Amino acid sequence: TDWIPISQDQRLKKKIITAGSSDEQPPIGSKVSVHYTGTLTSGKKFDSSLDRGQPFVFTLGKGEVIRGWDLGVKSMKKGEKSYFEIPSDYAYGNNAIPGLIPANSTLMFEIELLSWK
Repeated sequence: TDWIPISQDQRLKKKIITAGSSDEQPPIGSKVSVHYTGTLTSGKKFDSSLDRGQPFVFTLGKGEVIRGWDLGVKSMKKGEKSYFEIPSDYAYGNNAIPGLIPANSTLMFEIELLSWK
């Protein structure tokens, strides 16, 4: 698709790669399971759960992941695979994550919402 804005300022946005298996979206408090691939805006991959083969699990809306993931995954339907542009103020801000993410990074993510409970 073309870019779909998620945040009010439209700077957090996604393109749907694969439409979901249903129209269901996860409520806050859901323990969601996702597969993801993270890249810098150069296209350089820094992390992927597919390399490990284990989905990543977090509780939606708790603020225990970056804001762009809480907002972005809330926008997803069950089974959806989408591509997100996540500005630094929706990610790690001015922080570096040593060995992973340079300071002040826009992050790109492919995220597949596998399931939740």
